[PDB]
Amino acid sequence: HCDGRGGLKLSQDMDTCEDILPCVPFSVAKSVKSLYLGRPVIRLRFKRLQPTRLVAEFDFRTFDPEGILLFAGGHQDSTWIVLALRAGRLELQLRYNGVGRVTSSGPVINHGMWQTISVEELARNLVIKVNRDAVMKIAVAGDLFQPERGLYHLNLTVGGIPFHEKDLVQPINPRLDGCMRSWNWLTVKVNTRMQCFSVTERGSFYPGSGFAFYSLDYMRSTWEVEVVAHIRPAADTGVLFALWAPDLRAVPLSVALVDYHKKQLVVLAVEHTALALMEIKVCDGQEHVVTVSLRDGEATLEVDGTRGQSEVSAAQLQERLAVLERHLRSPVLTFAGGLPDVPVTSAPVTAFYRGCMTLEVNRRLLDLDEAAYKHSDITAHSCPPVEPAAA
Ligand SMILES: [Ca+2]
Repeated sequence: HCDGRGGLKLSQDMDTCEDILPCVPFSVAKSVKSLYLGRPVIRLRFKRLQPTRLVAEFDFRTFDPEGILLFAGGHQDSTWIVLALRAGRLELQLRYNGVGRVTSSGPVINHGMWQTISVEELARNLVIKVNRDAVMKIAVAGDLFQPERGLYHLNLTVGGIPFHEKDLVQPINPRLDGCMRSWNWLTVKVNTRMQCFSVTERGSFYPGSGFAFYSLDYMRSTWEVEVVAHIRPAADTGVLFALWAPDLRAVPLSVALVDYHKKQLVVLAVEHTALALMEIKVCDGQEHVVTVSLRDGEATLEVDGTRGQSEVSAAQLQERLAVLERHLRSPVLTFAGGLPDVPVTSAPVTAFYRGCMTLEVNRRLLDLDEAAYKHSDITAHSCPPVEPAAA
């Protein structure tokens, strides 16, 4: 037993522990002149003498279906607008003198391609454009700028709002894994961490240093566990999915990549017992579909449609599943990409996963922005591409 959580794995004749190194490199290219909205990322204030109307333009890119791009206006009880995304479509929320309205049009925006977005306040209406084409026009009577002393002021936040989401016209989860560039108001501060991947692909990226967890119920067979994971690994060892029983320091169920049977494998387990193993080309840079389904008297593991062989007898399989039932009988936590500090004998693998991954549990796609907790370095709705060879 080595410490996977520590970046070590058993090597060769099981005489020593070795470092878990990446077998597939992912591009690290960052876009210097860009802003990552993940993790308000920026608050601006425009003290303007002489009446004036709001005008703003910027480039935007994302695969994320929901979130807030920006806010503009004054006090939560005054007049303001919020540009957001819901179900992948642009949404404009407005509040003029306390009165709130909300509209959204057919422009699907979360396609991952850069696009120019513009917002302009005309004495008559508010106009929103996508690539020069007007997509929203709402009649309004009021002003976004507000008189203070002898000047006109206006606050603008990027990537979030100055108040709580519960005070919006329509509630929304603000977290937005998206990128901005070429800002033109009427913020270039070099901090690598604030820059976005130069190129993006679909999925969630796990650098291999943390996890995310949820509180999901698997009761009602009287119970059921179904998982579908689309993965593009960077390393041959790591936890993909797992359940944790806190008061027992146990890991009732886990699905992970393991390089020893020495073979590149995916393992399905209940606590320390491997129920099934299935081969997989974990280092060829390709995407693979791993699926698992368990119910009373049944457990199945598949990799790209092919079922793996059972590692236990029919009798002991029923014994293991019986114990699983007892566990699911009490509240457990669901982990993605890693585990908390648990006994090394608790499960076959405890190392953190490294690579791109999408998870669907009990037929429901998991959105990392909805997790009770998500380690800050995990990108919820984007993954860098595998790095191309020189040629
Ligand atoms: Ca989101």
